Amino acid sequence: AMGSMERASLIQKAKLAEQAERYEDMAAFMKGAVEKGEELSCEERNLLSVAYKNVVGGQRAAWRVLSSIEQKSNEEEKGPEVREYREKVETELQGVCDTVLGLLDSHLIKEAGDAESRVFYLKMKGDYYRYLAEVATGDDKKRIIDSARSAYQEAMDISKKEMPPTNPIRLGLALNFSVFHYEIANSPEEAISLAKTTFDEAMADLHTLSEDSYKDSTLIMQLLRDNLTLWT
Amino acid sequence: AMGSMERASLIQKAKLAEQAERYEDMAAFMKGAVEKGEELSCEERNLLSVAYKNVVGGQRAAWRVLSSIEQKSNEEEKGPEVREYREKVETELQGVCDTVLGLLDSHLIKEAGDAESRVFYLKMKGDYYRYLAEVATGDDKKRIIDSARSAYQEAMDISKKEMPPTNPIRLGLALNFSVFHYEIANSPEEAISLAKTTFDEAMADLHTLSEDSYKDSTLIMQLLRDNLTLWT
Amino acid sequence: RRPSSWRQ
Amino acid sequence: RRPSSWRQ
Ligand SMILES: *Cc1ccc(-n2ccnc2-c2ccccc2Br)cc1Br
Ligand SMILES: *Cc1ccc(-n2ccnc2-c2ccccc2Br)cc1Br
Ligand SMILES: [Ca+2]
Ligand SMILES: [Ca+2]
Ligand SMILES: [Cl-]
Ligand SMILES: [Cl-]
Repeated sequence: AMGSMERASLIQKAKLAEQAERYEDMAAFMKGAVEKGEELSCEERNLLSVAYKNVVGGQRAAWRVLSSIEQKSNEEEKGPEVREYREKVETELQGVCDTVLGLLDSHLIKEAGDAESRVFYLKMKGDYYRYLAEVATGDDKKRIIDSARSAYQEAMDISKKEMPPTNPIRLGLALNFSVFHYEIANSPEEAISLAKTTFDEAMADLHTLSEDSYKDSTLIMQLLRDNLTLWT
Repeated sequence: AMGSMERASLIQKAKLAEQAERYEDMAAFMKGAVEKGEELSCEERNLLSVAYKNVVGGQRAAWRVLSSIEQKSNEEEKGPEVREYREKVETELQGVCDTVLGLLDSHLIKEAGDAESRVFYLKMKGDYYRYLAEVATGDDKKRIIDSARSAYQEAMDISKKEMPPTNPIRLGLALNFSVFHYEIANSPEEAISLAKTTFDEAMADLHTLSEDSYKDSTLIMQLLRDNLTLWT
Repeated sequence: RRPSSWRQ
Repeated sequence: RRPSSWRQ
């Protein structure tokens, strides 16, 4: 649908959509930009991530509201409407996750050769499989969970070899993989260990950073600390 | 698109969509309910209003962001993208207003015989013409403004004859007509006069109300006072 | 700022 | 509550 718009115009419009809090539009513009077939710059990758995280974040929040209402109903024997509407929102959410995973597979990941881009996209792949796992209940749920795990693990392996422990994408990846362990894989000890080791190794590397890099890294470290406080 | 769903199921799903903050879905469910052809109850009218006010409210906020960016551009000679995207959001907004006005015209207003329902729908008609007027610039702008004025005026005439001065729909109508005068019709003195007379006549009628009705009426009176403080 | 219209 | 994943 965006095939007739210039790549640069799609990027410009994605930035305007962000300013206007029109995240569905922002995601459609960035999907159009990805489909031009060129690699994405650092800023462009962030626009893609922000757009879809906001879209799927609203869907996940709505799914959780409806799932809670449905659970309370299954404990007055009301009709099919709550389940039907939860299923409608769930199918929409799955469609957005499949769209993002499709962009990563065709062909963002295979062309990403630098560590920063490859880790970024593998983290995204883990995240969107994690969102699929949050709603999964059927024959393929274990395979969805393993797909998230595998993507996060490859990203971790690259990040530990190629990036300093304070690198914001490395930190955000570890944060999200720890959430995966706690919330999805039923491995709270692994989640806590990962968050603590990540925090401590970043702390020891802050001395190398400029004031601006220090601000970026410590912001994510605080999220790790917030989870450790919640979990311990 | 909602033709195969039961009226009661559409209403139930609109309430679930409200709880999940899925206002586009809520509006689609309520449009489906209106199109069943039966009159709407008091609660159902409020669901219809809440749904579309939230949808169009997000569009208006985005339009204002983009219009401000476009104005700053027209004072580096950038390309067509800001105007194009503002126009896209504007066309979407106009489409939602036309949808609401179409429901009112086919056939909510003509079947509304009680003062409460008729005033409610005429207030809505004024509001959605007012939103069209906020973005209007062409040959028909004066006619759009007059359409808003005419709908508000008929609602006012009915409300003054058939409702007490504290009735919440009467108060909200007067609030919105005063905003029309200030923001759309370039009549700040008329806006101030209307807000003051409405506030004073409601104050004099509070003594007749229960505690719960008093709370409803004074909430809207405070909005009138907030505007008077802003305008004087 | 902009004035207040009806809102709940 | 739910834990914090990355967010800006
Ligand atoms: C998942 C994650 C973690 C950190 C960031 N982040 C924070 C500050 N800069 C960045 C960043 C990292 C990689 C590419 C672009 C950017 Br703006 C972002 C994300 Br999605
Ligand atoms: C425009 C307006 C003004 C007041 C209300 N309101 C406030 C409390 N109850 C009501 C009301 C009025 C008429 C029908 C239903 C309801 Br819940 C609502 C509105 Br849209
Ligand atoms: Ca490459
Ligand atoms: Ca009737
Ligand atoms: Cl549904
Ligand atoms: Cl556009």
